[PDB]
Amino acid sequence: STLADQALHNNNVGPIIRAGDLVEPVIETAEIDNPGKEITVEDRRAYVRIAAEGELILTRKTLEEQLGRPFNMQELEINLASFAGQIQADEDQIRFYFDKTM
Amino acid sequence: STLADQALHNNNVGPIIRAGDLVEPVIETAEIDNPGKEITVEDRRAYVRIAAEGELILTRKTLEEQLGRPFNMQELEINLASFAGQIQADEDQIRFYFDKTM
Amino acid sequence: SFESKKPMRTWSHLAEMRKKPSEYDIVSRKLHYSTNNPDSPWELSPDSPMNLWYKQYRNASPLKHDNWDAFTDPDQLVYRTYNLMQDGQESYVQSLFDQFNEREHDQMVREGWEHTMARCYSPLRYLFHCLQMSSAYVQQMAPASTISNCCILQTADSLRWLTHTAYRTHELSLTYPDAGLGEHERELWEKEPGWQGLRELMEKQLTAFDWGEAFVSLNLVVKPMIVESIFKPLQQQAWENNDTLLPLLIDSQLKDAERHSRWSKALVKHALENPDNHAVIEGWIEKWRPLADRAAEAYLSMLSS
Amino acid sequence: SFESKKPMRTWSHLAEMRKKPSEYDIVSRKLHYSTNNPDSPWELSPDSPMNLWYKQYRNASPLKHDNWDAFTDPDQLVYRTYNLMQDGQESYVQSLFDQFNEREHDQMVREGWEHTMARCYSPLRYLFHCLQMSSAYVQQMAPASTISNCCILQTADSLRWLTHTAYRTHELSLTYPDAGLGEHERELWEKEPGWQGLRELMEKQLTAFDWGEAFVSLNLVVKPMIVESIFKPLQQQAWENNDTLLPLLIDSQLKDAERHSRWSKALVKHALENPDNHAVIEGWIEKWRPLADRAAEAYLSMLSS
Amino acid sequence: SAFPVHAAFEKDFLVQLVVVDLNDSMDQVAEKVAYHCVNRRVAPREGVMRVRKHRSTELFPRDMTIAESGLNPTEVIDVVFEE
Amino acid sequence: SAFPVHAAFEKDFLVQLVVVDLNDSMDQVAEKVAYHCVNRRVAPREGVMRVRKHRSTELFPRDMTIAESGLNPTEVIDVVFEE
Amino acid sequence: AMHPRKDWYELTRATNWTPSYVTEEQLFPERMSGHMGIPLEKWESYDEPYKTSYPEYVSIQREKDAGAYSVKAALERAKIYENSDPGWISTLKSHYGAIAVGEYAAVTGEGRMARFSKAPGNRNMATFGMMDELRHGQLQLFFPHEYCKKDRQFDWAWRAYHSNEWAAIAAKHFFDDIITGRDAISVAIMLTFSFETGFTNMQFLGLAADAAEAGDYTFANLISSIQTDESRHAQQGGPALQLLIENGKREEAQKKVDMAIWRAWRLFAVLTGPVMDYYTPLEDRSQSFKEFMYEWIIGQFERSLIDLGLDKPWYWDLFLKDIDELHHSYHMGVWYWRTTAWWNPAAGVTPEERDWLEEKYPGWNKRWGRCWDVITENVLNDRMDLVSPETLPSVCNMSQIPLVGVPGDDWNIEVFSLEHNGRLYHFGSEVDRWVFQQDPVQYQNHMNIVDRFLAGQIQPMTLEGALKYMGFQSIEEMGKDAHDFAWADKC
Amino acid sequence: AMHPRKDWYELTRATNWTPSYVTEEQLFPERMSGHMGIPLEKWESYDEPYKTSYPEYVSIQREKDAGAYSVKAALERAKIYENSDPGWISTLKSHYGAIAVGEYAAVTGEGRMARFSKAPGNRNMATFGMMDELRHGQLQLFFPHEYCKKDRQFDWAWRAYHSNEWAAIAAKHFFDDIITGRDAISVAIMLTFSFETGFTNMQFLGLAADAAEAGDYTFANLISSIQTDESRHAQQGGPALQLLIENGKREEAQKKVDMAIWRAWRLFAVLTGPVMDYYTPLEDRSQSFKEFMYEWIIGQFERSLIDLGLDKPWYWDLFLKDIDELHHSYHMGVWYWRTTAWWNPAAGVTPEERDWLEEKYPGWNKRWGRCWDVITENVLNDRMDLVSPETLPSVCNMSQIPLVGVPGDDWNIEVFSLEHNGRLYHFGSEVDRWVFQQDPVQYQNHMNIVDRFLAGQIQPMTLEGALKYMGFQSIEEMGKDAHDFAWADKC
Ligand SMILES: O=[N+]([O-])c1ccc(O)cc1
Ligand SMILES: O=[N+]([O-])c1ccc(O)cc1
Ligand SMILES: O=[N+]([O-])c1ccc(O)cc1
Ligand SMILES: O=[N+]([O-])c1ccc(O)cc1
Ligand SMILES: O=[N+]([O-])c1ccc(O)cc1
Ligand SMILES: O=[N+]([O-])c1ccc(O)cc1
Ligand SMILES: [Fe+3]
Ligand SMILES: [Fe+3]
Ligand SMILES: [Fe+3]
Ligand SMILES: [Fe+3]
Repeated sequence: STLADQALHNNNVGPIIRAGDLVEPVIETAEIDNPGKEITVEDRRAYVRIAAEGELILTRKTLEEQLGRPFNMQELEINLASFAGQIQADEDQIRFYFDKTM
Repeated sequence: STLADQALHNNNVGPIIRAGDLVEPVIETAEIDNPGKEITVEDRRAYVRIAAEGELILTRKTLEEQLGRPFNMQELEINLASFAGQIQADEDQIRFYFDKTM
Repeated sequence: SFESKKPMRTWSHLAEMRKKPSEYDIVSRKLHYSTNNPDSPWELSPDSPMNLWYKQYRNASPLKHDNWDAFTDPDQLVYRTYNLMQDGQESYVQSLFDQFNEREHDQMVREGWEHTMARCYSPLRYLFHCLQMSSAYVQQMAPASTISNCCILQTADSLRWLTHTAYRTHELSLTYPDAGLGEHERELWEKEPGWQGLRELMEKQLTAFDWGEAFVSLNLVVKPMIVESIFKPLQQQAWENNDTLLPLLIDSQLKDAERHSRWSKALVKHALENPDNHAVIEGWIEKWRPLADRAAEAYLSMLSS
Repeated sequence: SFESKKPMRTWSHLAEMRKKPSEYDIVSRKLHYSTNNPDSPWELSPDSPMNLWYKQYRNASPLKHDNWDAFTDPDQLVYRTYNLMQDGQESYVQSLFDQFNEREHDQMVREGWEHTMARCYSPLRYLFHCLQMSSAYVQQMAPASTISNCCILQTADSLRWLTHTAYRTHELSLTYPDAGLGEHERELWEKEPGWQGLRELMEKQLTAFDWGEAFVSLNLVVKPMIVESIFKPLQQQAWENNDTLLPLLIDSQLKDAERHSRWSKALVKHALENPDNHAVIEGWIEKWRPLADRAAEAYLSMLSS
Repeated sequence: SAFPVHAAFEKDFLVQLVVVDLNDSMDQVAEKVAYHCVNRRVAPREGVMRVRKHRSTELFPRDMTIAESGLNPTEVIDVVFEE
Repeated sequence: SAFPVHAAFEKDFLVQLVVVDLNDSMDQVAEKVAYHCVNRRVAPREGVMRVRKHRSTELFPRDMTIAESGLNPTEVIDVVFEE
Repeated sequence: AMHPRKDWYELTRATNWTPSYVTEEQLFPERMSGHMGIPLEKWESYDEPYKTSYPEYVSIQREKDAGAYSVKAALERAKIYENSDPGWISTLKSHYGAIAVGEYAAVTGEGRMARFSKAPGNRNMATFGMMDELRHGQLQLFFPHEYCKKDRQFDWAWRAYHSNEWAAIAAKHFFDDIITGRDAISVAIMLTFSFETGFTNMQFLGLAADAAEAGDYTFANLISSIQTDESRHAQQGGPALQLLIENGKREEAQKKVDMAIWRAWRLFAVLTGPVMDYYTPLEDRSQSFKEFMYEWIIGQFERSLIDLGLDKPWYWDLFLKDIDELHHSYHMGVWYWRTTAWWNPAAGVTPEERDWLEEKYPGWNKRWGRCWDVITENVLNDRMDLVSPETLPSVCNMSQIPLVGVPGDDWNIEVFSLEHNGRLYHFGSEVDRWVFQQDPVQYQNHMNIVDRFLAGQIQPMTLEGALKYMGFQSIEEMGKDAHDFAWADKC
Repeated sequence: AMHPRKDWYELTRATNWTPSYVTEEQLFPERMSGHMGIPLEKWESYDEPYKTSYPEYVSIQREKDAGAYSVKAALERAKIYENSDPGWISTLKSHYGAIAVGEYAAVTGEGRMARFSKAPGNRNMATFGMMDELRHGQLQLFFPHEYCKKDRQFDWAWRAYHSNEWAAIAAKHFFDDIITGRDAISVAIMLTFSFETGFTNMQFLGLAADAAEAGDYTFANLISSIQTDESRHAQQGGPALQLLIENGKREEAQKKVDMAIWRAWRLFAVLTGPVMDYYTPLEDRSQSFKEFMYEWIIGQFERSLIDLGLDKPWYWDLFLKDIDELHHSYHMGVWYWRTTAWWNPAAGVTPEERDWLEEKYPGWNKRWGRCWDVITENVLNDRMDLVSPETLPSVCNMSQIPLVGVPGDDWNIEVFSLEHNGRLYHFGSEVDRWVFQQDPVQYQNHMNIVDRFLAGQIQPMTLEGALKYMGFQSIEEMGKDAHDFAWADKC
């Protein structure tokens, strides 16, 4: 359970984006909108797991800039295949976050 | 020019359908809507060349039946990548045809 | 031994069709495996609570047919084509909202119309949610997937209407902030006499648990009443009060309402293949019509005040 | 020798941008290679007929800027997003047509309104086609692809308006078959005094071959006149005659018209970076305004009759 | 008389249904189980096959019959080798 | 003095630009053309390389210079082998 | 202008009222609602974290489908069926069969909430949930349908839930327990939280990674799009759980989570486990089954469960041991009894594969490898009768899956039995027995396939009789080794 | 209710009127309109056979793009770039470079008709035509754009038409002649009829077949969707031709067709020919270049031309001989001078390939095979200096492509020259010279790349000077053998 305990005791939050046109823009957005957070990316080809410690924000304005075309926040659902963290979403941004620190 | 003359002297008319969901339904439609015409099909993977001698009709009603979902004749343009023959199109059918016999 | 067989062009259950199976046939037909075993609808203890529920409220319904699965949505709607159609209608309605708001439509309604809307329109969100809940119940209890599918789409349409009402209640409140718009609807639903017939009707309808009775009461009695006694009179009142948006909105909602009636009538026709069912359906209609009539009378009296 | 270089994240011409290039930047910018060689726009004999045409009507325009390519459509529309937007607006308009026809809107217009439409509305198809032709000319002559793209979409919008007019002319004729609807429009365009100012304006405008003058006359003079002197008065008249469809239709067309004005004004702002251009633009405006004013006066006199 | 049991054979991966006879000796039951295990998923080996109630510490006598054992139908047994 | 011609070499696939000298003999011109052809796209062979105006029937004398030939700049020539 | 959703959203879920013409309990019966006595007023604090509204839903969902169908259309000629490793084709067959009609059953779980939940936001999100599962069922019938003409096993995309085939019974026993067989709050907790935030990611995204490696983009694109809906409607569970805890029902909530997660685990161990570690070609295994479990269940789901204020399940350590062990045996069982499956299991034990297994599961070769050694030897000596069963496996009275353990050098196997109401039941784990004991009325008179065989319900009592009972309609539909034993050519 | 298009369509094209404030000739100048003196009234009988209307257009075109982009998105990770044969990647590079900005130029040809054609139906169909070509230019910039970050040669999708690279000049000389450089009626005949019903099918559908065999569905799906637009707007030409013939302009119409078809042929012989018979991997050659020509140009296009009442071109027999011969030499030229291309040509002469070529073109090995024999020998003996040029090829004053013939055993090569206005021009065929003579003012002062080199416009006068002149900005952008000569390992 050493391996298991260590897997459980993480504070990684953030989107899992399915393969498509949102992968690179979401990665770039995570980096830009969370300065002073390290962004981790695990590439599984069909999807990419993107994470930061404790909290990761994606703003509509930044995502639109990185994607390069008009974008409404609700459209992210087309490519948001899963996520780590609790979610708080509105017209301006999505926030992935934890209440506890493990 | 034997080979060339023989290639030129054909009366083949009909649609070239690009790879997708219209290929099989158009083939079936050509067979059904032109009884007593032999329908030829050449499969080039990216497209299929479907032909009859002199005239080949595709009706909206039959195409809709073979495709299995509501269908307007104008939608065929989504998958009609080329055609042999002159074309006469309306809301009810498309007709591919020649004026001359070679 | 077994026989050796070749591939079939479609599902084994459709393979005997004359016609080439449609998208609708392929994805809609004969999906309730819960009707296969009369003693045990669900793969559990035969007397588990939900198995007992289904044996009583579905299997034992006096509304009987040997092949409910053969029912066909006359519109043959599937999820994909429903969304195409409703994105069309809903885009259109949202475009109306945008354009009428740009033209400041609400400011030009007849004196006092905001109060009529607050009392007679905004609390519709309760009525429409009841239709939503009730539609979902017919969905989960109906004995064929083709029937349930019509109910799923109808549940969604009910939420569409609720949402229209919520949006316009809020929007109207922007021009008329002192009419209780978005504030007093629960009180009206609970206490206003004009709403009490409707509320009594729906609370009782939501407790008719037999699938057949649920369907008849909802789709043949309640919903047609709403069309003739709520939707259309509201259109007439709006016309008399220079509200030109409401009639257009309601016309879009009526398109949904006529679709619900179309599939309902098609189910009735299917059911009537069994002559016994005429007395059953007519009995349930006669049972609920008094409640529905009183609901409409009370609502109309309120609307006319 | 050459230098060894690594891959660029975008086109070489965009590589110095601070920002990540957008869809618009990638597919719209610096595509007219015909501006590269001043002596030979096109890859032919330097004095071929079309090379002579472009050297005179584009390159030699008094409207001058050292970097027309830097122009940006403020809406940053591309083919893909134009179709999304216009499918939205057009679906909406077609839905209005369907719904108003269902409600028999045309039968309830004020007595005689069909004759006003026959005379003042249906011949708009000629005016709108002239705008279509003229827009296509600015497209083919403009010295930057970003400018031409705005013109392509505007050419399409002009055909959209023409098509609206054609459809409604025919539809109106179904209720009013004895008003010359769909029969007498060419005669009116050619002979009716109220149309002659407009016709004279457009025939002359279509023969202003300098790209700069074509643009100013079309987009800064003619098109704004149409908005204020044709589109809006028609809305007022329709209101006075219980035509409730026409104002909604025109509002959708006005959305296109305001978009054309937006990009036009943005081009002007870009041009005005060169101070010499103010006198040039103002000169062309002063030149054409008299014609445009007479066109509007004549049309309004006819509309008011 | 037919007598169903569920039997786990030593070194196999599962428990299987094996129908034995009311009058079978443990030696015979052990044989009927082995049939469905040895040379299928379990290597043959030297030694005496023994029967015990599942997870039990006590082995049944080799000559004892299932009747004499007191086992009930559909109860679980292990077949193992003497150590 | 530099003198551009366009030369087709026997058995090659194209015509190429070869700049010769106003005072070159046909033997030398034939050499300058061969340079860009033989051992590149044409197999070397025994025999005397000759020059003729394109598609002409007459061969130029081997000792004749391009000056003496009357050829104009950028005219086309063939380089072929005696038969 | 248009007004932003935040300004009018509350009115869309302002739908609770105080019943007057019937009682609150009549309108929301406990057996269908599961409100645990919590009054209506308390449920109004329910706040769905992943919201949508009707206009956005139809527009967005239209776009999702247009992409799914367009990709399928453009790839029809990619020769996936003809050119894919047969282990991958079998993966498709078992997915569509085990999933498609279950997705449609999930419409009923959502419907149960849309009618019977006391929380207004839950009733609305459940309405979109009904629509989502309708989409999923229709997509996953439509996609495999084109393959009917190639292979009768694809008929099972539709037929499976209509059959008594053993795996279909295992699927139905599970889904009827967590989806269609309980009250609305139980659905919220067991289905939307436990199953839909917890396990489905393994089959719809873990598998999608393998599908992309295998070059099957039609399928990977399909299931990943499906999971975008799951991600939204699954978020109905958390707010229900938080509300139960706030209202003094933590123990009851925890028990339902613990139960649903174990039940889901046993099913995925037999469906997804063999797919990931055996059927999927070695070159296409993005990660091992255990690796994906540690990513999706431990690293993601369990951490989220803790964040919400729940505890690790009591059976945690058993669960971890099981991840190392169970699917290797479930795979062995499915393969040995392959003839009762509607897909063709790949053995997955070429020397190259066994090296990978040993690396991913140290000790594998001295355990399961011992059985595969015997099997392989028989195959190389053409003793094929020894690679087909002549009896039934013993089956769990909860999971409906054979009773297994660890074979080979350190053999260990345990069955957990229970006498109850004059009947003897057998379970494949401590937890499965515990699940039964949590709610005996749900299970006590259910008979598993072996119970039925012994009761005389399967006639004749032979392999053929059983295969017929399970719904097989021809020789071709019954499972065979995926490569027709060509893998022995590598041994 | 809605009224059917047939009931209102005539009003959409009832737009001709009799000018009063300017003259008909002022409004429709011959140099821009090309009406050949035919009065307005005669043009009203123009009847476009492939109609559409604004509402249908935006709706349909929205659907076409959604599929094109969705497929691209779903396949981004299919490793096409990394895993494809480099001959296929070069095929993509030469396509996007030669086509993308030319598509955008075609907007101007359509625009010329939309303003200047006297036929009302032509002006409307040309409006949709402008929109179609805008789509095509934007798609074919957008798609290759993602590859910029991998390979500077992809920059040429945008840069090519901005360069003086020899193939870009050949492309521009052609498109500026048939698309942007002539009157509206000439555009209708040369572009929409000749080029767009005649030749584009080779590059957008013939190539799509090869792309599908190569497993590049993003590209095959893209170009086949593009060609669905072509099929509609190309149908503006036929009704123009029929009208000209009815109005006594058959000879003038025939000459324009004859000219445009030959010009198009020479370009496709250098672009599409090498792609189909050499760059595309042997296993992916659906048919040979000649086979595709016989399907698309002879069997389909030429038969359609006859049906409309036109005659086979005077140069028919020369054309047929050319199909057997020209591209084999154009390929050899592009490859030997590969360093001046923006793509990496594949030699395509492994023994297996040469057997295929011999089968598809009996006698190939005793012709082009003779040159490839010398080249191959040099490569095997590492005499690499002999596989790179030290001079310019002679270039056609019409096509802008090197002057070639048949090499080897039955060597034959012919240049067709012309003195005109004190200048000496050289043409690669009888027809190319004839084209020049049909309209000398169009061409007479044009200078091809070799004319410019000789005139002193290219400095310095060396390979490096020329490469710089052509716009190459780094070593990496210049063409090399596609497999870096790895193909010799098979010889
Ligand atoms: O039954 N099933 O297989 C399901 C049910 C629901 C769901 O979201 C996914 C799969
Ligand atoms: O694997 N199983 O669970 C099975 C296999 C075969 C059988 O007859 C019954 C159940
Ligand atoms: O393997 N099986 O599933 C079996 C084997 C034998 C039998 O009598 C019944 C079922
Ligand atoms: O210039 N081009 O390459 C083109 C132009 C037009 C067209 O339809 C296709 C290709
Ligand atoms: O192939 N060509 O046409 C060329 C090649 C090289 C060159 O410098 C000029 C033209
Ligand atoms: O091969 N080439 O294109 C060349 C070779 C030599 C030279 O001086 C100029 C161009
Ligand atoms: Fe689902
Ligand atoms: Fe789900
Ligand atoms: Fe094009
Ligand atoms: Fe085109």
